[PDB]
Amino acid sequence: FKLPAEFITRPHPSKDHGKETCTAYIHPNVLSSLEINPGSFCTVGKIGENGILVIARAGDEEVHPVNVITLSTTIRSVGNLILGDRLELKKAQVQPPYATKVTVGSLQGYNILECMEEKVIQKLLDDSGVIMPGMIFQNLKTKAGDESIDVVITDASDDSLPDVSQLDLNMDDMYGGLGSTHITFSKETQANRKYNLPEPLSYAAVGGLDKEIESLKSAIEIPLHQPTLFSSFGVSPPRGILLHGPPGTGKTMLLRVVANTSNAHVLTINGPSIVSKYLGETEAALRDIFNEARKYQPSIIFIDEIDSIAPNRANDDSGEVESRVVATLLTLMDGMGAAGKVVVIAATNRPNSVDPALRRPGRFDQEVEIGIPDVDARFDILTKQFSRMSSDRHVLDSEAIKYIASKTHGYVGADLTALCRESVMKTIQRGLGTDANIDKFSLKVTLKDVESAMVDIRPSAMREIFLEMPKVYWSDIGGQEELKTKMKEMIQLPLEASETFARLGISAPKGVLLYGPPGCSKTLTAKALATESGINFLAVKGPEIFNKYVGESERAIREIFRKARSAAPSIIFFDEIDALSPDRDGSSTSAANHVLTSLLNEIDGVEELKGVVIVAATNRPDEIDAALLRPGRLDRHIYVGPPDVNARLEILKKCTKKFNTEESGVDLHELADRTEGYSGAEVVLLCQEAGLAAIMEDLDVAKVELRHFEKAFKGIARGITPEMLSYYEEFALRS
Amino acid sequence: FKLPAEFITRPHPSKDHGKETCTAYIHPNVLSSLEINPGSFCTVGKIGENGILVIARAGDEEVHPVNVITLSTTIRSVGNLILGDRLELKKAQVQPPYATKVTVGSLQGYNILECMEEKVIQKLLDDSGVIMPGMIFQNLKTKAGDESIDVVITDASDDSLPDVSQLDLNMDDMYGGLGSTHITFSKETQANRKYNLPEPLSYAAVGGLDKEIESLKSAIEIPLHQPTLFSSFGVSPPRGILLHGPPGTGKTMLLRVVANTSNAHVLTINGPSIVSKYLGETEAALRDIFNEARKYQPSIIFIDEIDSIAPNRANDDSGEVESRVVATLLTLMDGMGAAGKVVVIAATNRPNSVDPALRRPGRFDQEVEIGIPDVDARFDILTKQFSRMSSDRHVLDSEAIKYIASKTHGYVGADLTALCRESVMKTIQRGLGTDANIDKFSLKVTLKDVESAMVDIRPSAMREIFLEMPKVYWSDIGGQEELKTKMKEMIQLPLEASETFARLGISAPKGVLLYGPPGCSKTLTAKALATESGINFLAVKGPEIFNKYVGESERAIREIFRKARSAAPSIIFFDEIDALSPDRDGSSTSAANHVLTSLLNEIDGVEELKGVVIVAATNRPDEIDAALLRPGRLDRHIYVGPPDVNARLEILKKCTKKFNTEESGVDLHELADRTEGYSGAEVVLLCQEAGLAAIMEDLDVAKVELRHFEKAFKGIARGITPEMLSYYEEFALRS
Ligand SMILES: Nc1ncnc2c1ncn2[C@@H]1O[C@H](COP(=O)(O)OP(=O)(O)OP(=O)(O)O)[C@@H](O)[C@H]1O
Ligand SMILES: Nc1ncnc2c1ncn2[C@@H]1O[C@H](COP(=O)(O)OP(=O)(O)OP(=O)(O)O)[C@@H](O)[C@H]1O
Repeated sequence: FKLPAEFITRPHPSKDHGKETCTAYIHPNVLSSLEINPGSFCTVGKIGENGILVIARAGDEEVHPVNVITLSTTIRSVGNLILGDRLELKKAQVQPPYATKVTVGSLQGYNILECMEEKVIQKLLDDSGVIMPGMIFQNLKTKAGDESIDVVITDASDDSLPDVSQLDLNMDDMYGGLGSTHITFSKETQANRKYNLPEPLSYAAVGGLDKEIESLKSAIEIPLHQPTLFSSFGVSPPRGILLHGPPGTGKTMLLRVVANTSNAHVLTINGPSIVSKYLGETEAALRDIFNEARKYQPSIIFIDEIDSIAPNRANDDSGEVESRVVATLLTLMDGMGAAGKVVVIAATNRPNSVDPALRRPGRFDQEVEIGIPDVDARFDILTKQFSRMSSDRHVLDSEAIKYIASKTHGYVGADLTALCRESVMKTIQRGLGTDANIDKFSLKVTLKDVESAMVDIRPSAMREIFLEMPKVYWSDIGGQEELKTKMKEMIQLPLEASETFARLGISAPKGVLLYGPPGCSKTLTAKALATESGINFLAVKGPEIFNKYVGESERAIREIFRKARSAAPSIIFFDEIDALSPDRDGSSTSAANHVLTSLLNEIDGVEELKGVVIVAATNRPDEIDAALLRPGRLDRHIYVGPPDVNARLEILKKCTKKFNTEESGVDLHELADRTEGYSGAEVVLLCQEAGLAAIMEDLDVAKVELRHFEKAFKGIARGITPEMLSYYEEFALRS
Repeated sequence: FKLPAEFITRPHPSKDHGKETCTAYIHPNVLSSLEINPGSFCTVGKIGENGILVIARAGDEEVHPVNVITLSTTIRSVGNLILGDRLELKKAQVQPPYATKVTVGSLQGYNILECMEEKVIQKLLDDSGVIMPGMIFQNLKTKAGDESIDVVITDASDDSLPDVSQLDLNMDDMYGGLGSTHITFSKETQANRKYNLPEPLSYAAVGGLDKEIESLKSAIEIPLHQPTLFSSFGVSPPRGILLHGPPGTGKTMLLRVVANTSNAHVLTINGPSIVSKYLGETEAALRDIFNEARKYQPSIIFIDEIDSIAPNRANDDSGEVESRVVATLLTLMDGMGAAGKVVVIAATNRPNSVDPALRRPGRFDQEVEIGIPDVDARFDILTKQFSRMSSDRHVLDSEAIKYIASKTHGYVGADLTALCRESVMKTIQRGLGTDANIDKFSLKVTLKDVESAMVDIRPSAMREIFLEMPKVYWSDIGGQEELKTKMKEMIQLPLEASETFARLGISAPKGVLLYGPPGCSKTLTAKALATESGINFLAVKGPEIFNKYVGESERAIREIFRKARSAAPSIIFFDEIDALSPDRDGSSTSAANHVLTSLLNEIDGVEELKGVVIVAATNRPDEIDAALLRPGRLDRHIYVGPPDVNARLEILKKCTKKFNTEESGVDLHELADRTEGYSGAEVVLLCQEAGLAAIMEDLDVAKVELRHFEKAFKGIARGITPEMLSYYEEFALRS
């Protein structure tokens, strides 16, 4: 009459040996209600995934409640069963025919154990069950050496009639005390891909964000193992961790890894699936799920799509479910206990849509930022996935990996998986079309397939609120020695002299203004400084912050400034400030005025900042208002205009690297002498049509002639009159 | 007590012989629930299709699940029973009266078997059941000569008293070992239209989109037939395929043909019919159907009208049916398994209504897009439609079909079927009203009826995003030789110099500007490019993109840009920019500014487009954005002014082909010299008005008179002024 509906997996206590494979502690009332012999096989429905983990069953001692059961540590580890997943119970399966090979695998080991074997097979098949997808057994004590070792029995040659039963449990039959079928020791293979078991994600599988990953691991590890120190402190641990960022970064992988690696209680929710039309039933279900959550002392609660389940009160009062469930959740979330052990983490797509009451300092004062992967993160992801499918399928040098990673600038791990999948699919289809069903191993993976995948992938993440501009070394950029010394000085002052600035009292001017021709000295200088400094740098455009909605630009500027503070002491930079700055001559809407006032308050409004230094670049000198041109802010000015000879030589030799200089015969000096009146963008375009004039003559060319350079020099006018030079000079002298 | 409602169909396994006609695996409880003899006939409700498929029934072995049923591949083929349709149970009907003919048809072959017949009557009539619409049996082994044949028993002359049953099942009676009347083998007729049984759609039913249907078949067959290679790769092969295009292109028949071309299980939905007033009922049904589809390895999932089921999250937050179903379906789609053998098919008319999060590259990056068929595809579909009922019903020359296809430019396959139906009904009514119920075989189908139906169809809205201009070749366009050289160089550079650009790093300027009079050389050039280059051509009109709705134009621009990018690297042309460029004057709305900044960011902003080429045509270059024309981008400029003497002479020669030049006596050069200030548009206009004046004198004429030409010329002003030419020249000087 009990009619059980859901079951929860539980750890096996007391260790020892016991059954260890077929514990199955279910109350006898459930067994009687299912008209199934207790001394027979059991089932693990776990919602779908046919095979149902046919394992033998036993009985409890009236000490395990019907709501929670156990299904053996090794079985749940092999099946990737998280501790506390939803479970059902159905009719058992018929007996298997026989077992064929049962071959050891020796996972995470180099094998060659010789005397350390001491008849492993006796312990392997001395226990009932032993399912073929694997079995993890601790080493316990094995002569001198201690240590630990794992075994894998995936490889076999047993065929079962029902194709749906992918688990196809195998029986055990050995003769011994304390002849098999053609021995058991045969090579040290890992889990086979013929059955394609679900690979359990490990620590090495995730990475690329070690700075945040280690912090999250510590923040979830120190309360779950050492609560006595926090209780003695009296401040109580924070019970909530908030995760947010661009979609596709894979925030669920971290929680999945820390759930499958840890042996504590793990439960997950589908979001609004529990929520129904009724209110009392949903409230009762919530109380029941939290009751089952905290009834076990070690537990971790995972919530998905908090923004959807907790809509903002002010944003939209749509109806149905609203902020009263949010309030009751907050009330029950403020009072678990003084010490406590249950820790709940939160992952959301966007933070603004989430109710600000949720992320109060008393509950979520720690913030985890998961941004778009950087170049190093892309290196790590490519390397880890290459190591994941090994070099057997294909081999590729590190040069191609670094080139394809340098091509990627705003790509994400989801995008990288899309590229690899499309490359594999294109390789398969090309092989089928051309080679007429040739062996797939020989075809492998080549660079042109990856290039084609890059061409036709068309990712849906072209618009990003945060831009990670690719980094370039100092060789590409050609600058001036005084300019380089100044840039290095103003990037080394706030990061090294901050310790002595306390006793000095000067701190930093924190004001940098950049003005010059639009040809160059606007983005490459920032790229070089970011590359050399090694600090996190973000790029934001002028028109990008502007939006049709009134107040949207204010939220964007406030949130990017908040990210600037949250991303450690670094350097912030604006691509073009000549849009919001004009307010009187350029008229414009009041949104520009509000943004200007907000940024003025943020930089010099009854506050002070020692970590971040604002850098502004403008196209015109006179477009800035008099409010910005005030002593104490942006006092320093850099000419960064018509650079001297050595910068031109550097940029010309960088652009001429592809071409041959010795064969041309030019000394690379007269070109710079005649080009001294040009700018970077027009120099780049000029060398472009010079190459074009070289190429269309007789198609492919590896040599460029002087006549082509002479023709291209007069093709484009200088486009520069000394009016702007005089204006820049008169703007410089008045400062 | 269980009260079953709906059943499912499954193939009979183990092959062999068994029964092959009346398996009907039914559990004993259902047998007792029908209060009828188990050794008697049963029925298949199949939600309609009166007759209810009266077939004999038997029992299962308690292993076969009660929910599903098996009713033999012959009956599935005869009744078009898709693998997974709803099924209903009902009491048996009246006993079969008698059998009359049972004659073999032997379709898809030339018949004339004789030698290897070996008494087919024995095999056909030794099986219990045998329903008269037809028996489909595999060849198995027939002496030496392997291969396979198909037999159809659609022809018969038996009538049953109840007209509700359209199947009128019969019995078998024969004498032999290892009596009917008038033998069995007779004639070679195809499927009879008297009963008009539904026919199974095949690959030959759809044509003209071979490159699309083959790609779809591959994308549904390699991931399903051989998942072992993908499992070995371990790249999580995609499970879903998206079908998109304009309404009426005929995607539903593609889904039906791919569903019935394979014996695997298929799920079919009826749109929002699954939605119920209970919030939990919908999600419960979704998880139930997902689980039942997953626990059978061979399965295909069909999604119809995802736009209605899944609306935009950020656009329509109506309530109840919201993104919660999207979240739960994504959760189900995430981790059902590793290898799998199930694929999902999703089709919708409007990709815009699809939620942006649902359009992601992580595991749904692959796209299958079908557009408006061209003249070749239309001709192929028309000739296939004619061949469907062959020359017996109607006769038409291939030139008539080609002319009809040429006339059809923007039509769709649904419109083509409407044209065919209109022609048929117009012919029927005309023959009836003309000859007082004469036989329909005399009139047949003529080109006049097709033309009348084409005139009377009156298409509602022939507006699309992929405009298909009429094909125009080289001789139809007259222009200067310099422009021809420039266009040849511009089309030759990308395709035959991409490798050189990659080696040199120059890439391409990807900027083409066309400024000139709006008469000619603006759309005629695009029409010429549409055919002479051989590359896919796209034309977007300025007034067309503008609309009353705010933001719809932006969405259309985004959609067309991503479609052009994803389709293939090709030259894209935009017709007229005068409706959006003048934003600095007249107080233009913010939408135009957003469009301009979006195109500026997507053309040359933190990314490059090495495949496609940006081509823009303008009338007034002074109204373009100041921040749009900069050195290094869109640098190429074409004068493309008024046509010269040669171009005007070519236009006159092309337009004069209708009349006779010898009779008129004009040299086709003096008129061009006199008409020097007229661009191509008003040149063809004056030619048309001269022809009008020529034909108003004595109706049809064979030549144009000089007096008529001079009267037409003197009645229309030149419309040109030296000031605009001087302005164009001085603007070209600065470029
Ligand atoms: N670090 C990574 N390594 C490998 N693949 C990754 C990584 N991060 C993301 N992916 C790929 O992106 C896909 C989607 O990522 P995932 O579902 O974990 O992200 P999410 O942001 O939590 O999800 P959602 O898009 O539903 O919000 C994964 O299935 C995987 O293919
Ligand atoms: N290519 C074609 N060849 C022949 N008949 C066609 C073709 N395209 C459409 N038709 C006709 O038009 C009808 C409409 O097509 P159907 O009902 O299959 O919808 P669909 O076009 O796939 O759907 P939707 O309107 O959602 O795009 C077909 O039943 C058929 O009679």
